[PDB]
Amino acid sequence: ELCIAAIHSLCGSYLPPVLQKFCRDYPEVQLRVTSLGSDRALKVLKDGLVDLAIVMNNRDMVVEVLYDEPIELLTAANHPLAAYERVPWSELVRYPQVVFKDGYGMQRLVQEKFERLEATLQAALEVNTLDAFRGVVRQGELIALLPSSALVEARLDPTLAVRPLAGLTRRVVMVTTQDRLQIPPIKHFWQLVREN
Amino acid sequence: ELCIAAIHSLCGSYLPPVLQKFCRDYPEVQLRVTSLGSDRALKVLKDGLVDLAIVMNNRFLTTGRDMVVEVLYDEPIELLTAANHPLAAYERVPWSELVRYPQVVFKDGYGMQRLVQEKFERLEATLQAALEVNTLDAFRGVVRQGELIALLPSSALVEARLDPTLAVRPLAGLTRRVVMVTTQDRLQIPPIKHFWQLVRENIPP
Repeated sequence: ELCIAAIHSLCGSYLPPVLQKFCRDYPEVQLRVTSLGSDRALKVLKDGLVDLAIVMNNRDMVVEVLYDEPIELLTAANHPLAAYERVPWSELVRYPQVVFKDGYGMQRLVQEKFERLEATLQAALEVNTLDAFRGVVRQGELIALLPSSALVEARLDPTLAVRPLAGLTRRVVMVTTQDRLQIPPIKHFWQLVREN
Repeated sequence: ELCIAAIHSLCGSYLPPVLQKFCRDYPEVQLRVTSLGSDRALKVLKDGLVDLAIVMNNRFLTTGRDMVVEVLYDEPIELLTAANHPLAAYERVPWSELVRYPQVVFKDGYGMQRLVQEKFERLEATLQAALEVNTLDAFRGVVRQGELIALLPSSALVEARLDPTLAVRPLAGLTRRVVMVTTQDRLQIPPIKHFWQLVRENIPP
């Protein structure tokens, strides 16, 4: 049993290649990949429930930075804001959003941005999965701010539109303990992740 | 003010239209919808953290004192594979072949996990559970890699059917019953009653 906590974006963006390479190299180790908010991801690591966590930065501990990536806008196709090539902040600020629930970094990222802007954040509706995000935004009322790697399926959905912003960025990091890296399959997954 | 728990299939199937009618009818109400495995969805209902839950039937829902229970739909279990998976060749996949391939599965606390483990026990075939996962996005992401196949409820395959990199097939059945559950005290509260009403009159279709 190799147990992993990971940001929702990773199992439909870059992780599956790593999962496959690992299983090839350790055939008898069952993988467990639990998609979680960063904050919960660190709890369950501390509790010994996972061996490794891939989380954001709003939140003997070995950390490695993996990448940065912009935040973009998700929209119903033919939402007014889909008219822009790049969506200006003054327009975006006007429209109600779907948001992540508490314990997700992106949530604390979107709050922080709107605090600095001094524009009121209109949080119609809270969700906890990327599917829910797409399902809601499809319905045409609400828009969502989401990291680029979360929007892979979104870009190919003709019901939806994805747009860069006129920047707002997040960093994704990998996190474990030192004693854990003395375990070769864990170490191997750690190096696999960065290897590719 | 209104907190919903729901199995993953709902927010990519029948629930987003209900959310939309609900926010327009009660605009000052903050809606939270948390996608969860059935066990946790019920824990959080019992504990007052959500106001109602849509869950996979566990066969005991009416044993609770204050319970009201609405059956929404029954549905088949179907197979998910990569487009170019050998099993994609069939129109209706037979169990005798399907049993021979390593699977992605749900982890602990999902009704779908037991449904699948028990079936395999009952078939005297051994489940090869190479990977556990907890969302439909992960199921799709992993299955596009062409090693693993997945047993999923029909309504959990909406986006998979529109993805040319994936194949969805019926089996040659396994079914599940999705139900909505709350306590009778909560249905005295107007927005919970309204949400209850919207679901019963729209989630089935």
